[PDB]
Amino acid sequence: NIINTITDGITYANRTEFFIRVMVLMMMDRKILTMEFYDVDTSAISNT
Amino acid sequence: PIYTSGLQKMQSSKVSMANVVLSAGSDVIRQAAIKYNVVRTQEIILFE
Repeated sequence: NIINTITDGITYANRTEFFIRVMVLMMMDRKILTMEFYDVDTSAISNT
Repeated sequence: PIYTSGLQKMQSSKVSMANVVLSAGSDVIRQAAIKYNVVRTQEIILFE
């Protein structure tokens, strides 16, 4: 129910309205990422 | 019914008694029955 369709199934209209919802979400959702950190050694670590 | 070799028993305009009769048997009135299967190809509305 954003796009009426003459069928009782899982037709394309599902994919379409799914697009619509996530699109209007990403229109909104202004977020800023902030975070703290640990501090570890670097000589006692295998990967560089 | 024709005669023995005469023309026809409906031309002489003279009645006869002993001509020949068809007969059927017990059950010659079996009503008949047919049946059909229907399935349609293209609906009226359609297409996701």
